[PDB]
Amino acid sequence: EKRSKENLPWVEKYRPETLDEVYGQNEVITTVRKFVDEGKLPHLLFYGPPGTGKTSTIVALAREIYGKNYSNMVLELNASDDRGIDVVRNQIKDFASTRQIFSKGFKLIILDEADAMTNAAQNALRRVIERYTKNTRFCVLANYAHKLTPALLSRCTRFRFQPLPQEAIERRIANVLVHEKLKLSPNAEKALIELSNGDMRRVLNVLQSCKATLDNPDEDEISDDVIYECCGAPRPSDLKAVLKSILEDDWGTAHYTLNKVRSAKGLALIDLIEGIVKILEDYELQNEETRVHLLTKLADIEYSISKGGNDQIQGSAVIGAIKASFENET
Amino acid sequence: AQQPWVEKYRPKNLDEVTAQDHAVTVLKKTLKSANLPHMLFYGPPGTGKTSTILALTKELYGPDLMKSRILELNASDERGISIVREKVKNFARLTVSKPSKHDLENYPCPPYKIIILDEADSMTADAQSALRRTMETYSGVTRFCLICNYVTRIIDPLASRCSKFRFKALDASNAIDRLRFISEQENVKCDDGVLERILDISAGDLRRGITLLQSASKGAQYLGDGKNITSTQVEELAGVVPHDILIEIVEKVKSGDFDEIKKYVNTFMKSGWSAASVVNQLHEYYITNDNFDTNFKNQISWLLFTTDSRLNNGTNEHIQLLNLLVKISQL
Amino acid sequence: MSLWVDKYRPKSLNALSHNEELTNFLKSLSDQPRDLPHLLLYGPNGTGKKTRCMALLESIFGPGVYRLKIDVRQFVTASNRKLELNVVSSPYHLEITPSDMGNNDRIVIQELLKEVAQMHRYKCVIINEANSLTKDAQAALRRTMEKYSKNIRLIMVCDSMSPIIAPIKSRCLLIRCPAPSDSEISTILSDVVTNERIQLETKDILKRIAQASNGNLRVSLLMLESMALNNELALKSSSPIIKPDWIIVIHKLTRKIVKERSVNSLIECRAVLYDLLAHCIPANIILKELTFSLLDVETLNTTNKSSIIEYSSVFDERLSLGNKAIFHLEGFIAKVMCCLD
Amino acid sequence: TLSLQLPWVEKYRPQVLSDIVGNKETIDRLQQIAKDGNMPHMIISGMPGIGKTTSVHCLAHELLGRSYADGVLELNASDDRGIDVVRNQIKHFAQKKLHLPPGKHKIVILDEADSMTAGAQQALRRTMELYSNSTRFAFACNQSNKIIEPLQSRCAILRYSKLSDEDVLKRLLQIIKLEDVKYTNDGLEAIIFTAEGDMRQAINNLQSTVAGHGLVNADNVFKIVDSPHPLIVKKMLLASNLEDSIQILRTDLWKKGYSSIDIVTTSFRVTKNLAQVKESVRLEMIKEIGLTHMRILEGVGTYLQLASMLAKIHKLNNKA
Amino acid sequence: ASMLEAKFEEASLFKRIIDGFKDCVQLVNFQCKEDGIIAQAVDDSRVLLVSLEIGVEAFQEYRCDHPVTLGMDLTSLSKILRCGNNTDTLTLIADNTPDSIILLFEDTKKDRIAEYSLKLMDIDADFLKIEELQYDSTLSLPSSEFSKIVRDLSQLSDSINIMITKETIKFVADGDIGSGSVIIKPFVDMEHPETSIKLEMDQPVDLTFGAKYLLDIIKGSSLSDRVGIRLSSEAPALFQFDLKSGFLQFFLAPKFN
Amino acid sequence: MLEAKFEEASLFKRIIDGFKDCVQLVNFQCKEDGIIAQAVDDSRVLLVSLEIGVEAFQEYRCDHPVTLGMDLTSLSKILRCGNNTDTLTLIADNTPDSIILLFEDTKKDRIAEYSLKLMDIDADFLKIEELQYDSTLSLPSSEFSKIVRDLSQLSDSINIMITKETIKFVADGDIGSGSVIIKPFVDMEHPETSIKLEMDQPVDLTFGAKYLLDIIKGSSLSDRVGIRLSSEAPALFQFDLKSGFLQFFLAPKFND
DNA sequence: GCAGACACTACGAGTACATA
DNA sequence: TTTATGTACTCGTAGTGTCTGC
Ligand SMILES: Nc1ncnc2c1ncn2[C@@H]1O[C@H](COP(=O)(O)OP(=O)(O)OP(O)(O)=S)[C@@H](O)[C@H]1O
Ligand SMILES: Nc1ncnc2c1ncn2[C@@H]1O[C@H](COP(=O)(O)OP(=O)(O)OP(O)(O)=S)[C@@H](O)[C@H]1O
Ligand SMILES: Nc1ncnc2c1ncn2[C@@H]1O[C@H](COP(=O)(O)OP(=O)(O)OP(O)(O)=S)[C@@H](O)[C@H]1O
Ligand SMILES: Nc1ncnc2c1ncn2[C@@H]1O[C@H](COP(=O)(O)OP(=O)(O)O)[C@@H](O)[C@H]1O
Ligand SMILES: [Mg+2]
Ligand SMILES: [Mg+2]
Ligand SMILES: [Mg+2]
Repeated sequence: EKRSKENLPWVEKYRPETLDEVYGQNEVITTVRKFVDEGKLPHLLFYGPPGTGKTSTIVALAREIYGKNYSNMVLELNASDDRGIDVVRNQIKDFASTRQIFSKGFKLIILDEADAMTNAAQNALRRVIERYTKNTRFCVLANYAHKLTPALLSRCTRFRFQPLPQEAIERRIANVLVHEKLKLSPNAEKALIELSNGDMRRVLNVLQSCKATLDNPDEDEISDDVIYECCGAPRPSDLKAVLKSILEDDWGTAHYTLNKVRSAKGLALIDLIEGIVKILEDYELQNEETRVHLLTKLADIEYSISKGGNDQIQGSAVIGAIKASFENET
Repeated sequence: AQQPWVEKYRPKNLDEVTAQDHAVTVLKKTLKSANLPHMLFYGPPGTGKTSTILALTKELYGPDLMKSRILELNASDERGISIVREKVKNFARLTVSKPSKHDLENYPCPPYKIIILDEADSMTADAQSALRRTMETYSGVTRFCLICNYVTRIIDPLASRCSKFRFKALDASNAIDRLRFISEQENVKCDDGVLERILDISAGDLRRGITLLQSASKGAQYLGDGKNITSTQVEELAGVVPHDILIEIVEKVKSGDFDEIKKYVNTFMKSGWSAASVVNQLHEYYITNDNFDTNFKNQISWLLFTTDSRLNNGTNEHIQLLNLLVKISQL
Repeated sequence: MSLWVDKYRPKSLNALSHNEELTNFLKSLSDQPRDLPHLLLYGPNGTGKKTRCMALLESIFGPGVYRLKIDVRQFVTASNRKLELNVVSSPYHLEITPSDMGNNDRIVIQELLKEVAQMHRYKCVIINEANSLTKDAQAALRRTMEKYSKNIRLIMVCDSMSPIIAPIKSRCLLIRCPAPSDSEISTILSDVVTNERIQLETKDILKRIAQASNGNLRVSLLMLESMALNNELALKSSSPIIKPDWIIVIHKLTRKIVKERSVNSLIECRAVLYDLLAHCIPANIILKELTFSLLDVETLNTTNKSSIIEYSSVFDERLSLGNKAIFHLEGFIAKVMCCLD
Repeated sequence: TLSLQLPWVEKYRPQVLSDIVGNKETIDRLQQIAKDGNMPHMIISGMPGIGKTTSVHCLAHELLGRSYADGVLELNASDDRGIDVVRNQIKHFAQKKLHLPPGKHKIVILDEADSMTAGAQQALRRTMELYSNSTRFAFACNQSNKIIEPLQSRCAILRYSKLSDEDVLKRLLQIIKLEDVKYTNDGLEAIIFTAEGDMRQAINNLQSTVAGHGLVNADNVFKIVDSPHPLIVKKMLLASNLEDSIQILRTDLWKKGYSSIDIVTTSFRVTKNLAQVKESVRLEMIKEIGLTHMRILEGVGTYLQLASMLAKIHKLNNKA
Repeated sequence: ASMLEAKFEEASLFKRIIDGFKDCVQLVNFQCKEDGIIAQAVDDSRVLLVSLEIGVEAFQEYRCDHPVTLGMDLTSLSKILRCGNNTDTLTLIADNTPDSIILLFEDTKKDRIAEYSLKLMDIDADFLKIEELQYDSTLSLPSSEFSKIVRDLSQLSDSINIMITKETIKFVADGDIGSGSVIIKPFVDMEHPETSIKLEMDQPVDLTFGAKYLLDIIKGSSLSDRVGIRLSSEAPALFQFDLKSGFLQFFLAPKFN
Repeated sequence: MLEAKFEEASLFKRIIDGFKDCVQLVNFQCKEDGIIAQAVDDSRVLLVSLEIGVEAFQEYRCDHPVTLGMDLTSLSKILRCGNNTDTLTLIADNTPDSIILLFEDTKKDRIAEYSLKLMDIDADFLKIEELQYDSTLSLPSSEFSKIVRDLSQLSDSINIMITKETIKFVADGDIGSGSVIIKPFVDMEHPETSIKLEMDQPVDLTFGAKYLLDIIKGSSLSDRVGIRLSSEAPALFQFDLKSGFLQFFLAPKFND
């Protein structure tokens, strides 16, 4: 790096350095702290969605076990480096077989993003794990468990990282605002919670971009308007207005309202579709067929949007799908 | 000059990037600071992602350090997991180039370099998985700017690491100032609604509007009469179907008679029109009318959506157009 | 040359009597050749797009565009799967085709264009069959033409530009080439028959030739030459209009489908389709001609025709999304037979 | 840095053939081979965690404890196995002259042999054919279909089945008395249910419960480890109302941090292994689930795709 | 003018230094200060740690007014060091906050000049101050004898065990084709002070090392005629090749029991 | 009709060591005045020529011109039996189906007779146009081979630029850059290592590394190698010999 | 000291597999 | 057999170094 901190993104500037700074996964942190305090650390497997604090947790755990110089005491392998079966046969075998060069403790092997590892490498890793388990522990971080062999899943204790709740995001946001002397309105906080979707990294990126959005970073408070303008997300009022126009008015009014809402602030159609879907899941639909029609048609529309095409045709298709599905109600 | 108006009028600064204000102000404020994050530029084609990143690089470093502190990769060179591993890691794990006294005195050179990965949607997911921890580890010395137009082709972890900046489609209200400025600079005489019609024809694409303006200007000079360009000329250049032919399409469809529709579609397709424009014009005719009830529009919106999604995947325009017109005819 | 279709091909913009507005547009583009952007000519097949491209090159560069030769360039893909491709080069321009392997058309677009982009001041590259690219050569070509533009320019010739991706259509000036009417085809054929020596009684046979070609200069010219050769250079009023052997086989297949709708009929159709695909005939054109031959049968009502065109669209999508061409054609024929019976 | 205690998986690994539980007939056959000593070439197969390699090691130890170091060659996937590094080493070991008791032979244990190269197996064929008088082979693989036909011809096939709840329960109680830890019957049945026949998984979960809470009860067990997602997916696919399946999906998979691709693959596996419903219904469900799988793989991984897949499942189930 | 100017009497010395440990490790930081050029590098398997040190005496003329870290690839440095002769001289030139260093080659002839620049690289490895605690067995033997013993015993097994008991050095390698044992007594030669085996006895040891790491260590045995091996039951082994002004220390981690 | 006898066996093998990788096989054209053999590589980039005079032969007889299309691997396999005292002898007849190689030794009565079949090429595209070169420099063969292989260890291309009294070789790869400068100098003590450069116009040319390796593989032919350069023109790599010279025709890499 | 004579590592070409 | 990347394996060859010998 260069120029120390303050030149880093807030994703990397606020990486936890202690296991007490990892919010959300209270059960996982307490269990691993009990594991390291009692002197029994099994072969861990951290599973969960991105941004939930897996590599941060394992880095803080290794730092707690060893100290500041954990980087030289731990063999960390990731999909960035080559991880063929030659690597498993030489580097992992030598690191597991040999004694510690800097201390008198056990060896820790961190297989970061190990879901991108070949089948034969995992097959060798099974025997490597079983053979040298007396003085070497393996930690496997993965986002998808279907890419791991069943025997590797059997050999490793599974810890699931649940998406970050309300309290954890609020606490981290409060810490960041305290550090940066930044202000933020509570409704903006709820908007950021909604935009998080269990991802702390999205929260940090949006906070950085919104601090850059304000004309003066001091003595101006972040509002929900700033969050929605910087992120480009549709406001709940806009989604409610679009849905009301579609569900209550004729085609001309609905089309005009959707076009006006999209062109007022440059709203994306996929964001509107996601918001409309989230609103419609709370509806008390009378028929079992309205849900089927809505879900299938909107999935087809969002797939076509992902493949790209004409936005006007897709918007009219959204309006028509919603109206036709709700025509089955009565 | 010696270059097309698209390349001639590329935004040299960040002040010249119109429409998109949120991302431009974020980058402008980050210019003074050094908190540039890993960015993910996305949006429709022609919205100005490459121009924005080029300008941001231009006044981050200057004309001198730009070559040394930038690695730009495209689909023009192979980007398998081997190259995306070794070349990207080798560039990132280097130290940043040393600026001169002149560069420090004039430009605010940051202590990091930028690895611009344009057209990142075409990369293999294995290459992106390799890119993940390289992006995370060397953040203090290098920055990554993924430029794509299809977000779903980028895996979830990279979307998590990379700050996302959506580029708005350039509507006729956002991009009217840029085309007005270009017309004033190039001495293009046009009517009141000609620029608005040009922006309406394009679907959030200022580049296509600039090309249409260039073609209209070229025709105007070739005629040599010095007359103002009308909307009909830029409509003929854009390839949109005239309204009388669309009226004939509607009249043929309304009366049924499969054979008549088939023959007229054969003639219309040998006329050489692009089926996507025909479907768009049929949509904007049928949906915006007041002579059709709610059920007809509900069905025709899905019919046009299916036809457009089919036309996007190659296919034969004749068969798709005939099927769409026949399905509309039986509504 | 020996064939009349290549004997009277125009060599200049002023030598074209095919589309007045299109020729005026090309003259406007050639009036200021320095700022000429990347073009993309699209339209129905056989109308004279490449004739327009060569005439525009002659108007921009000069005579010598048609003094062109062929050189072979060696390209190596992954492993040692050696591929031989020959470029039809010339002074003042280059010509390339996706005629290489469809999954290996990216390497030519990468290496050849990076080589010719090394250094009036630019060279023009013509890409025929541009609709046959496989979404990766186009992806490379996006930045290949956006970055290198002051020294290389593109004239991208294609028909039915839907497979062309959105960014390529964004950075290409689209030019539309319509097919002529019956009068223009008849005029060109009359010019041919008066430049050569053909005995003709009533020009209605030329009108019939224009009708048969369906707005196709190449097909009409070859049909005229073939009918003159068969009639010993003396065209008759009731001269039988020729059809390609493929068209006759497709019509026989359509008659078989209409007449008998059993499963032995299906295996006979499979054999016919296997022969047709084995004899260098594209699958999408096969499906289009089969569809429009089925819709020309008068014994079907409107419901069968609508179902036929719907299944034709669905299996055209499938053909565009698949590689085993016989599978989708067999499925389409089975579905049509199930619908009709 | 503090040292770590031995895990319960390896601390309580059986050392004799009587401590291993499960397939009583196979273990009795192994003990009779133990008594006789004329051990034939054997292939041991089954799903992971049911006592495959520990039985081989116990058999070798009891057969020749004094010469385990000398006349046992334990090659495996961690070791480099190829054509030459296998043929040379195994030929040298098989031709090696070592003096055993009259009923004993050298044992070449090819643990994890399903990943071996075919040419290596071809050389192994003649190795076993020539040197069967001195050395004997003992394969152990998860999937026995990878081993070529002639090797399975020149071997004694020993198939291992997943343990019933009774055997895993017996081993769990034995280890509990050995470790002297408090427990509740509900927690033990929860551990057995979570293990699904895998003894190693049961031991790992029991040790995690003991070291994280201290009391093996249902609440602690379900706190540390969740119910398996195949079961929740199976009850999501078999639910009656579409709303029930939608809410099960959302709450128990989406809010639990389960990837959409994992949910789709699990649904495919369950529908393939599902049994109560008719075959054609399963085929239609697999077809539409695979369409959704293609959509997920192309990049469109959202909640809406899973909801649409469930809606299509219900539109198929209610018979239009 | 340039900040760092480290001249070499002969260009062959630094090539020999690099080739001694160019294969075991490929990332290295050269810590240039007034005292000398020192470098610590850790193997990719985190088994073999190399602690290079070149004093100010080994340089013809040396000046480093400010400390600077030099992140280098040993593969690239080795392949760029081949561009020289034995008579040629070397001068490591660096500026402040450098992008690269200039491998400026010279000669007796002023016509022969060759300039090479290899870009520096960013390494965040925190640098460990080794205490070098008391070793149970401290022994010195000629490098040729140690290299021969290691090469002969590497063909037998993958692990070489070194037992130092009752003032007797013993190397054993139990393998598949057979087992071998080389026993050398600590004799002293008054005839030659370089072939004498020296051994200091405090406590007996029993340490097993890998064969490939021992081969990598003995590949750097051309730098000194004698290698001083110090062993300990709780510390990594030390293989010090003393240079004219500094030393080349190899720290090897023994296998677990 | 051809009776060629070398003074010593270790001459023609030493010549063809350079020929090994520059071109797979050549079409010999043996005349009474001398022996020549020219061929073109696969990519038509590097061309090589050979010229051996009669003075290098103890007894050279050539009644009629003889065309020999022969490979090099089998020929070198034959020549591997060349003792330090054994003498080469090339024997051919009318319409040679196979060249006759015979060996004679003085200290021993043993005789070695070998024959090699003659292949076909059917491509004798020959043309010589350029004779005048703007720049001309002479370097030792060992020094030139060392410098070019050292630069090839750093980059896949080598840049050779000439200025007044500064023979400069520039190499720039991906790991870094390398600049080498050697100046002309004449010394009486060691004329073999003397370096001279006479120049008319500056020359800037970039060449490929593999072709330079092919050129330098014949480093044992001459103690000093005279490479002369031309601006915006292909350069010639000439190797001296007692009774002739060998030259390498290499085109530039699109100089501009 | 120099030329082989050797065994060694490294590079290149080719084949085969890819869900249980 | 086609299939289009990436991995792993196997083999063969070319350099690359070191040990014997005169
Ligand atoms: N529980 C948490 N408490 C505090 N910060 C968190 C937490 N989880 C994530 N973060 C933040 O998220 C940033 C990046 O997440 P990481 O934990 O480093 O990566 P990850 O969570 O393992 O996601 P993947 O699977 O690697 S893409 C960290 O630098 C933290 O700032
Ligand atoms: N926001 C903008 N302001 C001004 N000109 C713009 C803007 N966006 C696009 N342009 C024009 O569009 C051309 C450059 O387009 P690009 O910046 O390459 O678009 P893009 O983001 O690269 O879209 P792609 O690369 O095809 S996905 C120039 O003619 C610019 O003048
Ligand atoms: N039948 C059994 N009786 C007792 N312990 C068992 C039994 N099966 C498995 N275990 C325990 O499971 C752990 C390891 O079992 P292994 O036999 O090594 O698994 P495995 O049968 O080899 O399956 P794979 O395919 O190798 S992963 C040890 O702690 C054993 O004690
Ligand atoms: N103005 C014209 N006069 C005479 N013939 C023409 C004219 N325009 C086109 N043609 C005919 O068209 C043929 C070429 O068409 P072609 O380039 O194959 O069309 P496409 O490129 O659309 O397939 C030529 O043989 C030529 O005879
Ligand atoms: Mg992580
Ligand atoms: Mg771009
Ligand atoms: Mg096992």
